[PDB]
Amino acid sequence: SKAVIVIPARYGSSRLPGKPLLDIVGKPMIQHVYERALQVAGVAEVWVATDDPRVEQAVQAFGGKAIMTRNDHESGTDRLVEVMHKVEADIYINLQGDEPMIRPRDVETLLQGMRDDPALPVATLCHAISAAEAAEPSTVKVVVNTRQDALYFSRSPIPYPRNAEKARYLKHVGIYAYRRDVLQNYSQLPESMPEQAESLEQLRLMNAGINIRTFEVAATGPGVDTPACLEKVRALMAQELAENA
Amino acid sequence: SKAVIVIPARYGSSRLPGKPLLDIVGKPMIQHVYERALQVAGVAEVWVATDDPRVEQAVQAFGGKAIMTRNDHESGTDRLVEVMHKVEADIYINLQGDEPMIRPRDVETLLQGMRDDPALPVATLCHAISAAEAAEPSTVKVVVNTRQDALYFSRSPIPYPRNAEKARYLKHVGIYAYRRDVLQNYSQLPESMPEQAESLEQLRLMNAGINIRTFEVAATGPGVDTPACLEKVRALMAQEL
Ligand SMILES: Nc1ccn([C@@H]2O[C@H](COP(=O)(O)OP(=O)(O)OP(=O)(O)O)[C@@H](O)[C@H]2O)c(=O)n1
Ligand SMILES: [Mg+2]
Repeated sequence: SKAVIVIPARYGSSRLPGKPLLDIVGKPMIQHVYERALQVAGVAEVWVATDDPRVEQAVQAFGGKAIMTRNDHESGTDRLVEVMHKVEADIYINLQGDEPMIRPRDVETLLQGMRDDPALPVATLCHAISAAEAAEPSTVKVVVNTRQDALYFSRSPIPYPRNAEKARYLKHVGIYAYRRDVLQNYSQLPESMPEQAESLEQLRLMNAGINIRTFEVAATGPGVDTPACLEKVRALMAQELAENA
Repeated sequence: SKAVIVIPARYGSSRLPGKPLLDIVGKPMIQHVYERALQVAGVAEVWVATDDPRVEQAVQAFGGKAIMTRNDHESGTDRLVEVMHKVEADIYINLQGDEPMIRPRDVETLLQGMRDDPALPVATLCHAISAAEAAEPSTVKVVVNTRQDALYFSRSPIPYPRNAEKARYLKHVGIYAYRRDVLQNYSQLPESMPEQAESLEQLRLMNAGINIRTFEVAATGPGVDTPACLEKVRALMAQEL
């Protein structure tokens, strides 16, 4: 059971042009993610999937493996599918190039879940959040059943707070583990109405009846999207370097 | 493949005490529902499950079959579980006693669905509604997949309208078709967090991993909960004559 980690990293960004190359305690953001992916036990290879040569070069500079992909990919899953045809593996894990504070143990939880159930097509992560945070459409909520299988993903607060005291919210952490066969049949999947309405690609899978199991982890670190969150990550990343005893 | 229709009809109601016995164009509400259930092809028996002697007598007065059930049930589903032990069938259909405008063809669509797929445990109905009607917490929304299997039921507008013109909404019509084995294992199912927060009993089923297929029909008539709805249904059923 070979597993590889693919880190999609595209340069072009509106509010942060060249986001993966941003400096954080003296290292390009893309390098922090790569260094952490390497600490995940059970993974044979780690690749960075990009559509820009400036990113491919920055990756080669620190000795990381980069593979150029097409710029016409409408999603990070389409990019993983292209990488899949060239890089062989039974399990592909998709890590976000913009989340430098990822915990290697969290990825291992995901990988172990995939290995403990050969029939599981896709696996993802989630963590508890308060009702106030669930109110934000920018946050993706997930409701699961007893087997921790996702029932639905939405920007609307689910479950609805009819009896508010009983409601417990889960935030979806955008890291996925895909079985090789799911990626082979992916491009043949049609876009669903819920996917297009919510603008959540993972719903394309649910539309086709593909099961997505969601594992719960602790509150993850803040992702880099806005400069206000960047300073916190730089200070949080810095506070982390001088922390041991 | 034997199928029976059970109509849970308790006497009590917070706004309309004695609801099933309320007169509508000359007949108690329960009679309208019973008469329509009899028009559904492929059904072997129609039963009215009640907790009150007054309702039982009224049913027998018009030629209907009635069964006395316990008064300690909090749901019309638990009332159906009690009936399942007394009335043997492969498929049980649960019709609401307060929806006299039910179309017999809509129940046939549901029954046909159960018969076309022996593996299907539960089936229910739905119809399209506007984005406006969907914003209401009192209306239950459902989102389905390609096989029309329900992904989730919520009072929240789902799918969330990020791209408004792409969003299409479905209202859940509260009629169910249950396979016998589902009802036999019902009392063993634990209440779920989503069920308790949303106050939607069908979520107890989804939490257990039981598939619920949703069939789409045309917009349905209103039920009778409040005295305002009762006058509207009376007006409607009158002009339908
Ligand atoms: N404990 C209960 C609750 C409801 N029902 C039945 O379920 C059907 C409609 O559902 P419901 O909306 O729950 O009826 P209500 O009594 O109005 O309950 P609620 O106020 O929660 O809506 C009716 O035929 C009613 O008799 C029942 O048999 N036993
Ligand atoms: Mg009531």
